[PDB]
Amino acid sequence: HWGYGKHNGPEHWHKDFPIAKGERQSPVDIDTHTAKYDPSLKPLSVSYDQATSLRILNNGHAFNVEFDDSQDKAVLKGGPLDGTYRLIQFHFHWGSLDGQGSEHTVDKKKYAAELHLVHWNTKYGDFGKAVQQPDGLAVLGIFLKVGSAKPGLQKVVDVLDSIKTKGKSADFTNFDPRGLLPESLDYWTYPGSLTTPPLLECVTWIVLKEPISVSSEQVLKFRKLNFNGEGEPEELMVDNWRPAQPLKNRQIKASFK
Ligand SMILES: O=C(O)Cc1cccc([N+](=O)[O-])c1
Ligand SMILES: [Zn+2]
Repeated sequence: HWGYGKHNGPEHWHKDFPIAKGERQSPVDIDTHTAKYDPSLKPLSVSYDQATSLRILNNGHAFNVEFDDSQDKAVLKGGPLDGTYRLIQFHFHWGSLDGQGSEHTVDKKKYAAELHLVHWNTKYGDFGKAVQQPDGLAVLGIFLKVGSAKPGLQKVVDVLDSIKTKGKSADFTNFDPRGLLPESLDYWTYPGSLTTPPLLECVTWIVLKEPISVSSEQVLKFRKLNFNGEGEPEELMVDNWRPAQPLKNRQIKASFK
């Protein structure tokens, strides 16, 4: 099955998921000089005051911080979006070294990591129905750079020892994702896809301009996770990022001058 190795990594995904070579794949390089300011874009509305995290999961590709999405409790709206999108999970992508890890790039710059907050359009009722629609998901992407620690991330880091290997989960209640957000909500937006199989072309991407800072110690604990299951040969969970894909016939719009 798919992964991030030599034999099963991004460059192979198209064999099982031909949409890998589609017209609206993600991530992309954001060319800041050609992304045009769009005055018609709205401020993004991130309403996470009632978010109810439940659990953290090692799915063998990343770890997912999961939310109760059975009511409108943590929603993303505004920005480029029409309607209301409910938070279901967040996860990250990261590198073996601080010089790579992000999926999106900014003028070809790779950040150490990228956080993806995944939301589904309530007009489709559930996640599985939403991913079948071109406006089904809104993913908020946030770059991580290594410097100062992110206090709000530390709860996540400290639980990772308990989900070292694929298929492990742990209770993870009361975690507030507001602690993961940067000061500014300036963003770029474009139409794209999931960045893992099945690579469905269902996402409005909203990539924040301002990275968060995490410490070397924090990212080092991401890199102690394992792709393998308990008791199998250890292969560190690192470089679980898809590289930039062709922009094709897309425009990247900026919310800011
Ligand atoms: O389980 C999976 O890899 C598919 C999936 C599910 C939810 C979000 C995703 N994304 O690319 O942001 C991908
Ligand atoms: Zn992701």
